[PDB]
Amino acid sequence: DPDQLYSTLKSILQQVKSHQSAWPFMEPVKRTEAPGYYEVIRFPMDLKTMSERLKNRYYVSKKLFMADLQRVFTNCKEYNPPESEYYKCANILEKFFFSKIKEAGLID
Ligand SMILES: CC(=O)NCCCC[C@H](N)C(=O)O
Repeated sequence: DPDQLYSTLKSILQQVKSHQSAWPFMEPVKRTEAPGYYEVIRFPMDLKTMSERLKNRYYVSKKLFMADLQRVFTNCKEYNPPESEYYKCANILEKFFFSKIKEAGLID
């Protein structure tokens, strides 16, 4: 059961990371790219951090994994204009994400 979740989550995270719209979210947002970001966004999240958390056995439920990935998207949509490339990527990758969640049969 626990390594069952672990495997599923690792597979899903890896596919999200490989996706072509994942590039904005691969590492923590850099100050040099976004100077006042950490002044606007209280709970930053990215896919590198999510990989470490996964390896650190933090994702003991569906809901913890979903909340971190959802945070990636909602940060991006709070910070960035609606027609920005960053916003478009967020919605594209979110659709991909949900398709892989259904495909896995992942429930709480
Ligand atoms: C994933 C994410 O939201 N990245 C931030 C992109 C920053 C865009 C631009 N340079 C800015 O400072 O608003």
